[PDB]
Amino acid sequence: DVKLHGSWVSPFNYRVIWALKLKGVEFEHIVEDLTNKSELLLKYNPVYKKIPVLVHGGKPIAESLVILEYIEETWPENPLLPTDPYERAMARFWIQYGATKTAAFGALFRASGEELEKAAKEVVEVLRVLEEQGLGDKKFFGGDSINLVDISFGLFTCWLEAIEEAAGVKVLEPSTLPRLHAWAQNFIEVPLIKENIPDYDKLLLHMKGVREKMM
Amino acid sequence: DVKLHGSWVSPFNYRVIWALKLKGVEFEHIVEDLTNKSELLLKYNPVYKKIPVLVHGGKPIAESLVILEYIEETWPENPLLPTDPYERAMARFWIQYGATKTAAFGALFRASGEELEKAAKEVVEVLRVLEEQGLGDKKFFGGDSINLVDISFGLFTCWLEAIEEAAGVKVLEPSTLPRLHAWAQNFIEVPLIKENIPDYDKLLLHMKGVREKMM
Ligand SMILES: N[C@@H](CCC(=O)N[C@@H](CS)C(=O)NCC(=O)O)C(=O)O
Ligand SMILES: N[C@@H](CCC(=O)N[C@@H](CS)C(=O)NCC(=O)O)C(=O)O
Repeated sequence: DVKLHGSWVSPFNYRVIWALKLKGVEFEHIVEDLTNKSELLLKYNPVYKKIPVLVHGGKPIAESLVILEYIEETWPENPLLPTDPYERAMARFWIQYGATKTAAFGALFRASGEELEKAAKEVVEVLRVLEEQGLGDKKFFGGDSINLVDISFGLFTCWLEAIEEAAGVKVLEPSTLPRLHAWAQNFIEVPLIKENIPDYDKLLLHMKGVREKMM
Repeated sequence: DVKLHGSWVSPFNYRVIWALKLKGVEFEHIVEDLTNKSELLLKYNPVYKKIPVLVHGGKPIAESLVILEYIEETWPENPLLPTDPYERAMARFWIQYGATKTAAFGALFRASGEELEKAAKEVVEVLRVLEEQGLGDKKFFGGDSINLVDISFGLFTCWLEAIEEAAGVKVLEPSTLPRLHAWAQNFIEVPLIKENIPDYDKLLLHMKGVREKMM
């Protein structure tokens, strides 16, 4: 009844895997080869031709952030958003902030030397705003358990770790971002996340390849 | 009880004016001078330092799309989103598509000659996808009356008209985009929109100035 056109490396696909598993929703995972996109992928997502694409009752939902809100509204038990409208607006605000700033991480795949150091310090500033104004002293962005905001920021854990290793730069460090680094460790230790993340060696090999092709 | 830090020209501010007026919410409009931002603006929106900023019960909400969803959740009567989760996901999908593609309109303020013609045809393609896959044969994106999707696309009416006149290019024409052009006329004729839009001559003079400074 639920299908997910995905991948074993895309952080955007993993957001959807986490939300479905948090809801206890049974689904078929269909791994797409992005060099040979399926007929169903192109039919279901003609606008972007990207994964993830959730298909529920034969009807498709593309874009990870749109899919997450659909899952939250369709399976409302064990909520991943707060009930208060102001708190919900803050969650949407931070999710949107991450989506706009995710482009600044692309410079870690292209820049070198004194330019890559500049890109890394700009990423640290992006993360510091998120840490200071978004996370604060909470264990998770969701408070005492993960919510859609933690899910939207999960790419700053093993995916960012792999990018740091592939590029030879440090971004999310305990000395510079103490609370955000503790959060990244706590997020990765949540059993649902621990049991549903790509193998680090494979992810690192993928990131090295992306940096290789993007110079 | 409700304050809006805004402007008399920003299309993003006008999205919020429309949603508040559709809800019958009383508000104070505080027009910001963006060359001399108020103490309250900088305190309420430290992340972007932009307008609009809604302040409700002394608590601020920045980013027009975040504000629109907050207004819809806070004042749920006379809904601006559908009830069905799949239809709500489609509305969010199209709003997101507009937000990502709004950057392609920036080239109409910078490019000239055979390059500006290229930017205009790329904008027509963006609008054609919206017309064919989003609007379809409905009178409005909201069906028989305007919703958050029409509000999010309202900048493609008099704001885009002013940009076309300032740049000397044509984008939203009846021959090329028949349904979207009829929608733009119908949107502007809705009494709530008609009574709450900037004066066209002032808006055109503003767009000419933006094109002048952005070459
Ligand atoms: N904004 C999209 C981004 C998804 C995305 O970039 N997907 C990539 C995989 S990580 C993709 O499908 N790329 C298509 C390709 O490489 O042709 C979302 O959040 O779902
Ligand atoms: N993404 C924001 C965009 C708002 C925006 O760009 N605001 C402009 C006015 S149209 C602004 O405040 N600019 C600040 C400046 O010029 O310093 C939204 O949707 O609210």
